[PDB]
Amino acid sequence: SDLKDHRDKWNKYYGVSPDQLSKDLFDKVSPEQIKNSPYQSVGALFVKGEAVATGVFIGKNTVVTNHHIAKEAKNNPSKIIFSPGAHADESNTGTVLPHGTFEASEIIDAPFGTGVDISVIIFKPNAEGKSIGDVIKAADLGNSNSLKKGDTANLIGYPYDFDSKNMYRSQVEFQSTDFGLKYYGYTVPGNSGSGIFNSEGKFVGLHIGKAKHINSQNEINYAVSFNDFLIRDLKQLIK
Repeated sequence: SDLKDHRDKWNKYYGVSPDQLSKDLFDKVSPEQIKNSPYQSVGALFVKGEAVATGVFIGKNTVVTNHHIAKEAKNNPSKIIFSPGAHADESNTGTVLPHGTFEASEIIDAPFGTGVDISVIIFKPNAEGKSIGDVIKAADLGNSNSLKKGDTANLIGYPYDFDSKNMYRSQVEFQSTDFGLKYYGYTVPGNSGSGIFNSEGKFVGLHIGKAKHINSQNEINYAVSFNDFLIRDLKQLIK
């Protein structure tokens, strides 16, 4: 059955302890790798007192994350802090913030309406007058429609529940790509807002969380899928 198939695919990511997953399925991003694309567009988001998540920098002071995260700031931008390329020091004692932190200027909660789980956050330049785009490169946006069932891609973000400091790459395999993206892969709640990057390094969707799949007792990952309308809006925003 479809259930047996689903359980076998899900068991590949959830049937062993996560510290036992092979590096091909789930791997810590090293400080060397974090300096390159596509890793370098990704950062940790902290909503003071409310939530942890991942954000992806798209240009021109602008970061995307999920609406389910950003709304918890209640339109109070000073509560949202982003640190691009945050990682643990060699001892796991502290988080190294290679580019420091940025504090939000403006939150736009539901720019694509309430049915699309993405928010746009505009950040203040830091104390040096430096924008995010002055220290890292923007993600390279692309459409979701080149993805299909059975394709693999890379989910990149901060799986806080597993490791509170480091960025990780989770391999994902698509189950379907019409009802947004649905896929198998190892994720935890912190991964809210993780980028989905295709084999060419394009940013082609935004991880949300887990949705019911097949019936009420089973689930799968799902993401915001980037269509032509959404892509065009974000390109005009960063012009």
